[PDB]
Amino acid sequence: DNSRYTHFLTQHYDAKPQGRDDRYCEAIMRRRGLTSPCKDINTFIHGNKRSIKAICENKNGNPHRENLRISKSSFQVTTCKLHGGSPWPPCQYRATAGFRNVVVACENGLPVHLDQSIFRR
Repeated sequence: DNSRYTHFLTQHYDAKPQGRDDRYCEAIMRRRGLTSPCKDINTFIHGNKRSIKAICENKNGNPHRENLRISKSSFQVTTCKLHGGSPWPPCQYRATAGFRNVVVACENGLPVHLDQSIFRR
């Protein structure tokens, strides 16, 4: 029904990651099917699904710019940035762990888009 929310979880949610190093990013980017062609930058949010959904309402979200929402709470995140010249696999990634609020778009109370711009660096 809300398959864009499914896509969001697939691309942008990893509940309990462990060690969030380069080899983490390389494995998860492959497993979530984000490596043909290699996604240039991708952030996974960690922790509770409830907290993420809550960004779609006043509970854990504020309106942001045009059509976006921004979280009140800070999340543990890991950003996977592609390195090398090639857009095609194998896809080597550098991992950047973080802890901050996130920017999403919501539809019908569910996140369907992560704004990756805030993780570029």
